[PDB]
Amino acid sequence: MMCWIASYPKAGGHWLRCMLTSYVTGEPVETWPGIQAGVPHLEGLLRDGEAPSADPDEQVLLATHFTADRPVLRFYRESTAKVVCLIRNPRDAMLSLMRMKGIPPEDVEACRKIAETFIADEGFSSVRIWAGEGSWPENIRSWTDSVHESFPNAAVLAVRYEDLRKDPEGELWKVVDFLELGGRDGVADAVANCTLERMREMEERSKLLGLETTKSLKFMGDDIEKAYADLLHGETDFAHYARLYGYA
Amino acid sequence: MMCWIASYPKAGGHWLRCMLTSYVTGEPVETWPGIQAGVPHLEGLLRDGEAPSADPDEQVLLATHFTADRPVLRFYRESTAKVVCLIRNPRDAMLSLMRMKGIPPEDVEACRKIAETFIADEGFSSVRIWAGEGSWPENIRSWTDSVHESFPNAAVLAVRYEDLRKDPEGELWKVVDFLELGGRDGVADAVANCTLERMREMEERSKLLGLETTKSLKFMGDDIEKAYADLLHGETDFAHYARLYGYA
Ligand SMILES: Nc1ncnc2c1ncn2[C@@H]1O[C@H](COP(=O)(O)O)[C@@H](OP(=O)(O)O)[C@H]1O
Ligand SMILES: Nc1ncnc2c1ncn2[C@@H]1O[C@H](COP(=O)(O)O)[C@@H](OP(=O)(O)O)[C@H]1O
Repeated sequence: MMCWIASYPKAGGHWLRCMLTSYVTGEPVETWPGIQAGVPHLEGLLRDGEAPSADPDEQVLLATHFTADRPVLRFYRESTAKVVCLIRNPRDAMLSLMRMKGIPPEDVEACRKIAETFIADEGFSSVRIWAGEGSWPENIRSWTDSVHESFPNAAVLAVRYEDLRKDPEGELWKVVDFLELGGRDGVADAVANCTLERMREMEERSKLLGLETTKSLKFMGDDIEKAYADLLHGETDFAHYARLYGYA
Repeated sequence: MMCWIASYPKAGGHWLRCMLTSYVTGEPVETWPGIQAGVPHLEGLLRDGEAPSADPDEQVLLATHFTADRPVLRFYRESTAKVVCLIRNPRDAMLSLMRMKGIPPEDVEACRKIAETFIADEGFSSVRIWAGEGSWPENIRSWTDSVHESFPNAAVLAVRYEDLRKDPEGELWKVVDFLELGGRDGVADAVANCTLERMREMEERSKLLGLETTKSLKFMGDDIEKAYADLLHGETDFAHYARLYGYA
């Protein structure tokens, strides 16, 4: 059966794909593309026209930011067994885009714009970079409560970025355990292999070799703060999920 | 049954997708995304997780630069009925990349590099922009002589960019006819709707609306000319196909 590491953009997908990869190898991650090798990002494979077999006879780990109901995933309708659903504070993802796009904390105009757009979009829908990811809630809902509308044989484990941070080895082991990947000894090591430090290192090595790669809201605030809290406490699905996952 | 407009990159794919679209509508192409609507580029749909049904009961036009044997296309193995295979002078595609990437005819260093790479790659394989397209010959071979290795029920029509230029209405009608799309009256109009002029117009209108978008070898020459002719007359498959399609 087939398994998805599903995550909205910026939720820490690379990080967790890193750990899972190193846990399966038990060997560190020597090279940035090593991550795409271990837990392929679906979008990456489709870009070069790869597309893994529907119903493998042995367990397979894939990752994606697609919402769970994008047509392309329909090929995996019956074979999808399990889904780790990686979630992080929507406030932080928004801040994340900002660092991402360039933009120091100062250029308010720049950032105010992105934040207002984020807010009316309830997530990244207007951002050219990703596609078929939906709004934060759309995406999460799709991989969780309504997961069975796309993958009827599917069990799901939600994991919060924030929880992985507080305690990487406990949380990861929960994912390992869930995925039936093995022991717990591997977990300690695997965690270590993928550290802000390691990841930055592992990253720029490969960049240099010529290889393929990639606070809070006070500043800019007063009213961009007001618009957020107003959305973060509405009757919408964004607010629902922010409440449910302790971003409230 | 299902139909592919297959073309290496730079062979004039947009242009022909334009005409085919306007022939089916009989209405001009009002808007640049109108092209993706009429004859969707496969890669585009996969990027947002669309992916059209294997075996439609009614005829369907798709386009791609993938080589015909990329895994992803395997879903269309039995349903693929027909394949228009758009080809142009490999010399011109190389020149095309150059205009594409920026680069005025002068910056020899810039262009010499790209050309030498093109030559050792026999086409665009090292260029980040496209993926799973193969080298020129790899690609063409895959959609033509070996087409049945991927799509066993498939008939193919090759059409040269150069021929479409010399005579757009005759050549297009050949594609129309082949594809069993209808008359010949439509052809005259359709041709007109998509003209270097029209296409540039249709293009920048949409850019401005905030919409999604996109000689010979003497200069730089003497030796980059020698390297080319040497390849263009080798025992390789590139030279084979250059010979076969009158680029010889
Ligand atoms: N080894 C690691 N440990 C913890 N967090 C990491 C990490 N590697 C990357 N991250 C953070 O995870 C986010 C990447 O998101 P994704 O991989 O889902 O696109 C980034 O958020 P920030 O840029 O806000 O810190 C990144 O900094
Ligand atoms: N309406 C039209 N008629 C003829 N040629 C066109 C056209 N629109 C675009 N082209 C040419 O077709 C090529 C586009 O390639 P593709 O669409 O396969 O990527 C470009 O080659 P040049 O840039 O060398 O002229 C482009 O200029």
